[PDB]
Amino acid sequence: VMPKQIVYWKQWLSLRNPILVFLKTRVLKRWRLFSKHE
Repeated sequence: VMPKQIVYWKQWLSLRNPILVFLKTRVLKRWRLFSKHE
């Protein structure tokens, strides 16, 4: 594949990935927080 298209991919699913998680966790801890507040 195109070194720049797979890297683009790669640099899109590699970063965006943990970043989604990071969003997931932030939203989780926020959820906890949102749940601990009630």
